[PDB]
Amino acid sequence: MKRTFQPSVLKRNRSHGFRARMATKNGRQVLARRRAKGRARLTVSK
Amino acid sequence: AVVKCKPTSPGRRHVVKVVNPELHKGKPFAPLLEKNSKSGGRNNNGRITTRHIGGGHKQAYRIVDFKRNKDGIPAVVERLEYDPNRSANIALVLYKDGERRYILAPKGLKAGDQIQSGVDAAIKPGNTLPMRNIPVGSTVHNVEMKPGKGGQLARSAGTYVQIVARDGAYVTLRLRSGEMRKVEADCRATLGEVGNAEHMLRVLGKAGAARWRGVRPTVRGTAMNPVDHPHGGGEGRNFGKHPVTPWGVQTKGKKTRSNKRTDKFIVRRRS
Amino acid sequence: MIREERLLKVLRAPHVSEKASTAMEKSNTIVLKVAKDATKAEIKAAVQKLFEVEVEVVNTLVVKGKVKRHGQRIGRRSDWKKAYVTLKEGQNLD
RNA sequence: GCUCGCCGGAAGACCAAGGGUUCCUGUCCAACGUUAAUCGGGGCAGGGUGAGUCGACCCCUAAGGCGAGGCCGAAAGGCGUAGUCGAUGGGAAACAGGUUAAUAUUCCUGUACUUGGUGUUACUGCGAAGGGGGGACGGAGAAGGCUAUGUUGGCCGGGCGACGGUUGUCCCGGUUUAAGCGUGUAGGCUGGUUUUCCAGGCAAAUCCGGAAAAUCAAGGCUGAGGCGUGAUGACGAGGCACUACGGUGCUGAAGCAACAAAUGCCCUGCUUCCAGGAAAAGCCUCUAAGCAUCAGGUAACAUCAAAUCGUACCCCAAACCGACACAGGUGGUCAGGUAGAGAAUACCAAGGCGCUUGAGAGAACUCGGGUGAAGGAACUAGGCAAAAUGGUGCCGUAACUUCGGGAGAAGGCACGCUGAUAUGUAGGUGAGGUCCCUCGCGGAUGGAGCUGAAAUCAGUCGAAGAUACCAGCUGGCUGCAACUGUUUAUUAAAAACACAGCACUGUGCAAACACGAAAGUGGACGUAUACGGUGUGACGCCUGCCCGGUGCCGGAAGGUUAAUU
RNA sequence: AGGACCGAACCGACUAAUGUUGAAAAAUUAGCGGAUGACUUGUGGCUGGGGGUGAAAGGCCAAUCAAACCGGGAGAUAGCU
Repeated sequence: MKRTFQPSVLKRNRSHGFRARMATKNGRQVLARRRAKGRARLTVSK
Repeated sequence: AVVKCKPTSPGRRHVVKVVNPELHKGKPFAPLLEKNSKSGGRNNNGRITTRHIGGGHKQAYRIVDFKRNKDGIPAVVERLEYDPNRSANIALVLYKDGERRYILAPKGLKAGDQIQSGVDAAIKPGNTLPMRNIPVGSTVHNVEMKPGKGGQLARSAGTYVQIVARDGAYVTLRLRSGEMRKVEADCRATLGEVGNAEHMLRVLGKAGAARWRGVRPTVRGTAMNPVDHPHGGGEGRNFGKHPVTPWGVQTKGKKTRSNKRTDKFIVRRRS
Repeated sequence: MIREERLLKVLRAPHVSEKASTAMEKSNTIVLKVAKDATKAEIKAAVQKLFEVEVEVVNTLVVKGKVKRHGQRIGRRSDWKKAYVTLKEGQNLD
């Protein structure tokens, strides 16, 4: 049964990756909240 | 001409081809090609705007001279071609200085015929000239609305426009709708009728031919749930309401033309 | 022409293995742990300066460091760059 | 280690994705492994991924994204020009053998190739952000030439039989060799060559395009495969010497022909059809500015460079997605023998496994099966399930019909093996020989040899010859829907939806309508034989009456009537 | 030639049984439909929640849908338990 997570790292980095976050205003406000929470992994990106 | 085909399958059974023998069997003129790609009915926001479009066969774009300009150079028709873009046929045509161009194919016309654009030119089908120089009562087609702009009226495949009256700077057109329209009389038109006149004499035969022409299927409104249409829902087949568009405005009869800019040009409406 | 500081920077180490010793005795190559930014011309010019030897050509590869667990706590070794350097013939190296 | 069994269009081998050391070696059995565990994808330690030619990177662009200015928007921001990104597509080049415990088209050996500089010498119009050509393109069908590959014979090596026979028409094994280079073949496409002119290709152009005029039909392009070379090499059955029993070292014969044959190649071909089938760059060519006897251009040679990154391992799964060592999902590539139409299926090869609890016993009952007297749907809501039919050729085949069908209608007959026709036939393939030859990868003849159905007749075995696997149950009446399709992922596949066809209605183009505070976009690079909405749903015969009500359309004489004054 | 026929891959899911603390949060087995097209599939993109998309079932939109999920108003309110 074809389950939902069907990974590819190009699509992952295009969708949730760092420059994808950094392009838009709310995507920076992701990165603001994750720094201020203090996340070890910031984005998804290796 | 038409053919019916023999019903040797279901869904072959009701088909009519329009075939034409003399259309050019082979590849079109590769300067005057270009790419056109498909919308899927979706604008730059990517929402569907005009529904029931998608798919269908890959199409190139023939660049067709409507604007039609090379005045007092004679050309000669090389060949007639299918156009997937449009309902009429096109003519690859060859001027004396060795430009080739695509025109619409007018009705009489074939290979070796001679065409000439602009003001001198002899009033045969194919020729183009301003319609202060067209004599009154002609059938013409591919019709400029503004001067210099290019042919916008009567292009598709069996149509034409009537020139009823000329009063000074304007002529009056009986359009294919049965409108009457004042158009400024230094607009160009091409003589005669546009070509592929049995184009309505096709019928399609099956759903697949509509799909190859790229027409996604139409769900009628009373099938739906009433969230989806105004017509929607109801136990069994119910429809106790006035028939509307899916955004809920009346479709049987109610006129929609709002354009007060152009209303001096409309002499009489269609009926 | 490559700077003497960089040439003295490039070589970290000879590498010791069975494959090292067999390639040395047979096909006349050393293997070096080198700097991970070091390029092939840098390695060639460095070893030609710095052991005064003649070299044919150099192949590189990157080793990726293993992932270990020092007790519970997870932990990764460094990647490093590994250079197969064949000499010209009848060059000896210590 | 010896047997047994299973997969074999896979349960084998290789890639992409995804994973990230799971790979190899030593060592350990606390935990993990559905049990034990000396074993492991477990722990711990060490090792292992080598590229000018593979791929990424790079050059080029699609969908699309971002977007200087710009347009628009309370702000945020939206759209978008120049551009610049974006592969899943285009663009240069390496193969064979050998090697490690683990890598190899990367290392070693042999044999090549590509692109750039530089430097010579020979020659002389170079030059683009521009022009032109090319790249460059659909579906379906059909053969023809081939090849991979297989079979048989020949040759070479070995063997002479655990039990009757087996020196022979006997058994077993091997019989391999690439890229490149040279030749240019089956084939396909195209008339070439010269001269002159020209409203075209944004300017120019010798280039293209178009007009003339002369001359020759033979010239160009493309092209599988074969052949020669690569290769006196490597490989090679086996032998012969050692042995860390794991393997190591040395030597090494034959290495041909015929037939069959692809879904692979020629073929981005040819033929046909309509639904009319990317772009840009590399590349070829043209000239513009400019230069100027320089630069550059191409020619051989010499030399240098080709960086960086990935390269282990799994990859139809114990390593990816499913919480699991999960009966699930997962794109591409290779495709042996026999029988078979076949990639079905059966047994097998190469190769890989026996699915991580076993041992007994042989109760009920459950599950998956096999068989069954006599009856044959009496069961049941209902022939649910089971049972049954099933291949090829030939005969024959109803109502009805839109003349296509219905129809494989129904139903029946032959089927194995052996001999003869015919020591193997029809057919296919086709060597020598001979002749011609503008001379070869040529053309005729000629059939050696090889392969090889189908039928008839006769005989013979069994209960049974389409013997296993595989492989339609059929007919009659009728409701509904014309039909192929689509649908409630996970209780509904239908009469529901869609559909071709029909009708109404809107819409003259800056259209209607739709998404959008707007710009803008779709419609559509379309133009009333077009597009949108609504209802109906092939086709045949049709589609009656009512405008009182509610809508809609048209009219503007009167009444009523907002802001305003 | 064919939205032709029969039938593998492939796509689908009509019937029955098992399974229902399953091998599996929809599968296996035996049959079944399509299988050159309105087919199917890989890679990437686009459409965003009163919105999309829908051959229309109120289906689907990360095992969630008559208005997704996450955070916030928010200790909503709760004559009810």
